[PDB]
Amino acid sequence: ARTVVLITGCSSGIGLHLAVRLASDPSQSFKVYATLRDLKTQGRLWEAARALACPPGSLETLQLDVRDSKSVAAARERVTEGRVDVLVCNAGLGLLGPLEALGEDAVASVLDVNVVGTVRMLQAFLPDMKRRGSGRVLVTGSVGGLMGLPFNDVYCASKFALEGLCESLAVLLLPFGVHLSLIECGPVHTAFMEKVLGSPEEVLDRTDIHTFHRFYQYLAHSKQVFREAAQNPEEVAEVFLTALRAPKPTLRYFTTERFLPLLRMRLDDPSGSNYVTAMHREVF
Amino acid sequence: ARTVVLITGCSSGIGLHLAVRLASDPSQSFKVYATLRDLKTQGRLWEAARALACPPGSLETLQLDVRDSKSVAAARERVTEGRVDVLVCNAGLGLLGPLEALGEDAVASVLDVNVVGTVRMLQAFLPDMKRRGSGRVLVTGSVGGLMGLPFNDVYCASKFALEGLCESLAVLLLPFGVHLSLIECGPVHTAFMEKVLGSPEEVLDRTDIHTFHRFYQYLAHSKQVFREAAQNPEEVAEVFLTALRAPKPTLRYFTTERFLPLLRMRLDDPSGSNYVTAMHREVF
Ligand SMILES: NC(=O)c1ccc[n+]([C@@H]2O[C@H](COP(=O)([O-])OP(=O)(O)OC[C@H]3O[C@@H](n4cnc5c(N)ncnc54)[C@H](OP(=O)(O)O)[C@@H]3O)[C@@H](O)[C@H]2O)c1
Ligand SMILES: NC(=O)c1ccc[n+]([C@@H]2O[C@H](COP(=O)([O-])OP(=O)(O)OC[C@H]3O[C@@H](n4cnc5c(N)ncnc54)[C@H](OP(=O)(O)O)[C@@H]3O)[C@@H](O)[C@H]2O)c1
Ligand SMILES: C[C@]12CC[C@@H]3c4ccc(O)cc4CC[C@H]3[C@@H]1C[C@H](Cc1cccc(C(N)=O)c1)[C@@H]2O
Ligand SMILES: C[C@]12CC[C@@H]3c4ccc(O)cc4CC[C@H]3[C@@H]1C[C@H](Cc1cccc(C(N)=O)c1)[C@@H]2O
Repeated sequence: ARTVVLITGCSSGIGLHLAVRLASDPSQSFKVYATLRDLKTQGRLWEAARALACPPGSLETLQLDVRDSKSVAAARERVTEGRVDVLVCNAGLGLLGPLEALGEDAVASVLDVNVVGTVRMLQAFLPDMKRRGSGRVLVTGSVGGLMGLPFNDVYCASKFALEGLCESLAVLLLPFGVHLSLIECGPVHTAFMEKVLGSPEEVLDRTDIHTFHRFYQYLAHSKQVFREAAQNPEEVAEVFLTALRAPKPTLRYFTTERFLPLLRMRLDDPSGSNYVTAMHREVF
Repeated sequence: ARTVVLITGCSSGIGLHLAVRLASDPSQSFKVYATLRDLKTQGRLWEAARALACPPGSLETLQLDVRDSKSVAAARERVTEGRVDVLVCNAGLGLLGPLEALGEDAVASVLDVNVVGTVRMLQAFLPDMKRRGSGRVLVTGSVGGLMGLPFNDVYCASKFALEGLCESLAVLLLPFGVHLSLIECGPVHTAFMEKVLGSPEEVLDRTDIHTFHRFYQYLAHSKQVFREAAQNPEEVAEVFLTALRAPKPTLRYFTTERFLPLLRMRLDDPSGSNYVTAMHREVF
C-alpha cells in the first residue's frame, strides 16, 4: 500500500536527512531503502533514525556502490515490494582545487560517481517505470550545475553534466507519466567543505604561487558565502517532499532563490563575458 | 616567429578542416601540430592538405589518444618550439540512443574522451601558459552543451560538462592573460550521423516498443534539422580563426544564431517546464 522510495548516498547530509524525514513521517506512507557506499558508515543513519523515532520497518539499509552496475543490480533485486515509486539519485563526490593540482584518478572518480553512477541508476530503474507508466525520479542538483565557479572546475563539470542528462531525459519521459526533477541546492550545512581539498603543502607543490594565492582568496570568500547562505538539510529535504507530492512536477526545484539573479545575468549574455567578469569581481 | 597551434582530433570534420585552413593560410603565420587518435586514419588529412596546397613544414601529424595522459605528455614533448600559443581541444565522441540501450562502456568512453580528455589536455598545457602569461585555448562546443535533446542524454551530459569546466576555468584565468573560448557549433556537415547509433535490431532488443518508436521519430526530425541547418566545416573553422584573432576573446562564440531563441526560452523559465514542453512539441 506504501510509496516505495530508494535513495542513494544516505550515510550523511541530504540523503541521510531525507531518508529519515520520509521514514519518520507522521503519516507512515513511505517505505524507505536507504543505500550507502559503505555499511561501516551507517551508524549516524541509525543515531538519527532513533532521534526522529522512525517506526520499525520504515527504514531498510542496503549497500550500493554506484560505480558498480552489479551492486546497482543487487540493490534492485533486494526491493521485495518489486517496484520503486520514487528513485532519489543523491550519491555524489566533491572535488576542489587548482585543476592542474587534481589527480587524474580523482577526476575520473568524480565523473564516474556523479554522472555515470546516475546513468547506471536510471538504466536499472527507468525501464520498469516506463512499463508501469508511473514513477518519480528526484536528482540532487547544485547551483554549481547552473554556473561555473573557480576551483570547482571538475565538480561543476559533473553537475552541469547532470543538467544535460536529466533535461534530455525529461523531453522524452513527458508522455510516459514518469516524472524527473532536479533539486537545485545552494550551499548546505553538512560536512563537505574541507574533506575534498588537499593539504596546503600538497597544493602548492602542484601549482604556481599566484594560483595558490587565488585559491586562498576563493576559500576565504567561499567561507563567507556559506556563513551567510548555507541552508540546513532539513530545509533541503522538504523541497524533495514538495517535488514528490506535486501532481505535475517541473524539471527543476530551487531550494533558494538567492542565486537566481546571478543565473539571469549568465543567461542573458550568452558570450559569457558578463558572467565571467561579475564572478571574477565577486570571488576576488 | 610563428604561432604554434596544437589541435586534437584531426582525422576528420572540424579538426581536419581547421588544421589545414591554418597550415595553408596565405600569410604562413601558423605552425600546426595536427593530432589524431590513430595514425592509420591520417590519409584524408594529407589528401586535403595537398588540395589546399599546404606548404612543406606547415603541418606536422602526431599520435595523441586523449584517454591516455602518457600519450598527452609524449605529444607535448614532441613540440620542438617548446611552447604552444594556441591549444585547440576538439577530439570528441558521439553517442545516440535510448539511455537503457547504451552500453556502460560506451557511456564511460564518451565521458572519458569528451570531458576527462579535455581536462588532461588542460592539465598538461595550461601550466606553461600561466607562467608565460600568454596563450589561447579553443574548445569545440555544441548547442547540445546548452540545451538537452532526447536520445542524446550522454552526449549532452558530456557537452554540458565542458561548459561547466571551461566557465569555471575562465573565471580564474581572466587576470593571467590566458584566454579560453568555447566555439558553440550547431549541426555541421561531416560524417557523425549514423556511425554512433546501433542497428535497429540491437536497439529494439534493448528498449520498449514505444521508446523505439519515439527514437525513429526523433531521427526523422533530426534529419530534417540537419537538412535545413547544417553548416560546413569551412564556415565552422573560420569562427575558430575569429576567436584566435580577437584581442579580447569572449568565453563563447556561436557558429550560428539559429538556436539562440530556443536558448532564451530555456534561460527565462528556470523551472525547465517551457523548454521541455517546447522541445517535446518540436521533436515529436
Ligand atoms: N553539501 C552541500 O553543501 C550541498 C550543496 C548543494 C547540493 N548538494 C548535493 O547533494 C548531494 C549530496 O550532498 P550532501 O552531503 O548534502 O548529502 P549526501 O546524502 O551525503 O550525499 C553525498 C553522499 O554520496 C555518497 N557516496 C559517495 N560515494 C558513493 C558511491 N560510490 N556510491 C554511492 N554513494 C556514494 C555518500 O554516502 P554513502 O555511503 O551513502 O554512499 C554520501 O552520503 C550531491 O549530489 C550534491 O550536489 C550538497
Ligand atoms: N559533427 C557535427 O555535426 C558537430 C556539430 C557541432 C559540434 N561539433 C563538435 O566538434 C568536435 C568534433 O566534431 P567533427 O566531426 O566536426 O570534428 P573532428 O575533428 O572529427 O572531431 C571528432 C574527432 O575526435 C577524434 N577522437 C576520437 N577519439 C579520440 C581520442 N581517444 N583521442 C583523441 N581524439 C579522438 C577523432 O580523430 P582523431 O583520430 O584525430 O583523434 C575525430 O576526428 C566535437 O567536440 C563536437 O562537439 C561537431
Ligand atoms: C556552487 C555552490 C553555490 C554557489 C556558491 C557561491 C556563490 C557565489 C560566490 O560568489 C561564491 C560561491 C562559492 C560557494 C558556492 C557553492 C558551492 C556549493 C557546491 C559544493 C559544495 C561542497 C563541495 C564542492 C566541491 N567539492 O567542489 C562544491 C554550491 O553548490
Ligand atoms: C545538438 C545539435 C544542435 C541542435 C539540433 C536540434 C535542434 C532542434 C531540434 O528540434 C532538434 C535538433 C536535433 C539535432 C540537434 C543537433 C545535434 C548536434 C550534435 C550531435 C552531432 C552528432 C552526433 C551527436 C550524438 N552522438 O549525440 C550529436 C548539434 O549539436
